[PDB]
Amino acid sequence: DVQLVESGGGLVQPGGSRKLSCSASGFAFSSFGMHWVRQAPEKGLEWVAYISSGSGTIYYADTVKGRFTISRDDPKNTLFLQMTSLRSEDTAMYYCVRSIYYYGSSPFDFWGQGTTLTVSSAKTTPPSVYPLAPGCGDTTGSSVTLGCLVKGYFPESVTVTWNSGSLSSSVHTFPALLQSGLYTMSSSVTVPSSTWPSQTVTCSVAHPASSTTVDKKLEPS
Amino acid sequence: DIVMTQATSSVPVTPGESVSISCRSSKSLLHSNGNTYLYWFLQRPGQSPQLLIYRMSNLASGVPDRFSGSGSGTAFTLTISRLEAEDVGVYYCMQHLEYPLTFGAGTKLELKRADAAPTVSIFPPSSEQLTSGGASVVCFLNNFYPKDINVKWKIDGSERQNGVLNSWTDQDSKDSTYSMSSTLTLTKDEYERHNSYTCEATHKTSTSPIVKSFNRN
Repeated sequence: DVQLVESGGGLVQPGGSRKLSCSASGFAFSSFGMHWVRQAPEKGLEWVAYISSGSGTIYYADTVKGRFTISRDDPKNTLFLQMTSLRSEDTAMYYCVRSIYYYGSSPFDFWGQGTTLTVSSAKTTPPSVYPLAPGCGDTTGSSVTLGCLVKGYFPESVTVTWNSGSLSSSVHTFPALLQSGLYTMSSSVTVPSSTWPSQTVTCSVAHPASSTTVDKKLEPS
Repeated sequence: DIVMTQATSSVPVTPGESVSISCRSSKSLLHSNGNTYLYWFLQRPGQSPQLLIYRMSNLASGVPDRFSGSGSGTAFTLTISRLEAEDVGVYYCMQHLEYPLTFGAGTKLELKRADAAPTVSIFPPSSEQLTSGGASVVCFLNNFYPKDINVKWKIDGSERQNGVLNSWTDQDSKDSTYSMSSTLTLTKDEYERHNSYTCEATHKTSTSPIVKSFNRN
């Protein structure tokens, strides 16, 4: 099958350099022109650069020209985006896109999975995890909603699971927002009130960037 | 550069109905050679963009015939005859007439369903957080439709606007509802100076808001 696999993303300082790679397989890579297209967090698609089949033509977007260099290793089936003098605005997921140009061809017909580049001097920070349990005087309905507040972490890469994944149908993951320069998210789970606190409900918060995992067992008030 | 303009959101429509997403360009994409260099992509939630239409009207390989592309020099339409649940996502137009290649901002397509009131739950700050000097009061507004909702916070009955952060989920892939969290963040001193904390959810499903409260005793 056709495959484009991007790599090289990560957390980089403003002003730093980073080379993105796109490994191609399953098609005649040398016959295709290649594009880089990026997508800033919660924004749209933005074209970055183009290198033709044979490397005879190269175009750059005005936002990256003079700082980014596109190149290709056709024997190794790899596309490269060398980035220098990185700015906050370069933060995005970067897609590699194949594009062959002939009479009746279909350009832009395959996009990679993307690699994430985060340009920031913010420090990697593990999250504080706070349980969200009903208050003392809460009225008991048939179902009860619990939660976990995940506060003050960086970069934005947290996973919250309930009872090691055994509770998933009634889970809500709320998107992280920036608060005081760090990220905050929450997760809620709803279970029958006859099962909690009778049985244990635990939220597990994984933050791989800080190599941290926090398990919070929900306790009744 | 050429500017591509799309509507931000599309009127939600139920699976099986038709929908048309429009795009327009600041300059005609009809080339002298007879081709119109307009491309349509779909990005499903959490997925990479995939080609739907190339050169305005040609269907990409593997794309169902319920998709079709049309348009003139400066205005283009992507039409879906019968909406399938997997068609939810963001639709981007792109011009390939000139470099730099430019995209529309994207049209987000979501599913329509019957209105549903939010399930509202309030949570006081955990003792753990209070040991850190902060105090977040959390209010979950779960499984409602449509997405438009309003939350008001009251402290001892008086309305509080500053310090509130709201986070909406995207449309739930299973029941097509929305959920949102509202978090009021106070210092510990400020939180312990007051007793009653309230979040009131105003949704189109009712004239009176759904009110959840706790008294710190």
